[PDB]
Amino acid sequence: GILKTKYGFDNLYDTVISVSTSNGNDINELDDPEHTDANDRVIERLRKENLKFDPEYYVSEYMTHKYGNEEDLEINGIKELLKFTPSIVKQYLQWYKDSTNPNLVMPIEFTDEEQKQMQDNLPKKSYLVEDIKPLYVTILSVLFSYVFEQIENEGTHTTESAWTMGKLCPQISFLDQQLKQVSLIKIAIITGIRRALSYPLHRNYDLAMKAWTFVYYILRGGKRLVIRALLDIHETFRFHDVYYVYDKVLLDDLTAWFISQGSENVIRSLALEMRKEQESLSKQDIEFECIWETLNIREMEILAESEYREQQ
Repeated sequence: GILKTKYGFDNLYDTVISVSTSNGNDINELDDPEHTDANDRVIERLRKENLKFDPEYYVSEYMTHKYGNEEDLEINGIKELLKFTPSIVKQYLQWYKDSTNPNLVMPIEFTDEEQKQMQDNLPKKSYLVEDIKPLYVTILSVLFSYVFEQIENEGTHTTESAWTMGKLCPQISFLDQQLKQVSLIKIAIITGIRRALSYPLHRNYDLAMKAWTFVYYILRGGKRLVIRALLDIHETFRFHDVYYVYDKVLLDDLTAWFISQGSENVIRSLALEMRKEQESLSKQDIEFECIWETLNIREMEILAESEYREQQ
């Protein structure tokens, strides 16, 4: 509250987020984006996630998925979403199936449009960044936000796409690259799940886990495939007349830095590490404070199933 703390890529930016909230930036979730230190952003985010989470919404989604009739499933959409494969994932999995050496990174020839985007829309500066770990974690988190949007919209962007991506990415909504109060990869995965169960239209653990599995595939595809995703994200924010501030303060530099300095070996290790962390998780790791008691989401489901069986 008293002093300024910078934010965004390499904590270089200020002013612009505060200005944007007077001009319709509803992605920002910090009460005081210019005067909240990194640890306080985590504390505020965790508090706000517990408040945002709606257990009744969550268990209604769960009950529809598991017990809904054909029409309720169709109206809700969950079954169709869980069958959808975004183009970027599909192109990787096709190449992986057909390759004589599937261990390698996926060859990617950038389209004319992607080339023009890189030439016309990204900063032309050199980068010297001391602390790259938070950047790779940002890539992990923002890929999840992107994949989730791609699934929920069945591959067609809408005017709400930037909001969905911004809300599922703590580095955007809360300018929070720290994530942990005080592994970081595990915390990033859990954070993505908690936010996917609290903010979007479809709030479903299987859907969130599907998105993380697809992030794993994108990372396994390698640097150029990750660039393809980052360019799509950048374009989504760039031509939204409120939300472009997130390109200014984070995604412009994240994308340009990654193109110039991103490591294939780091990306492959990140793919394998995040998959190991993801596979270690269960619903018992996903907890919320509810009206106060701490409950995991499986406990919530069981309690709801019991009430439904009694009503039947």
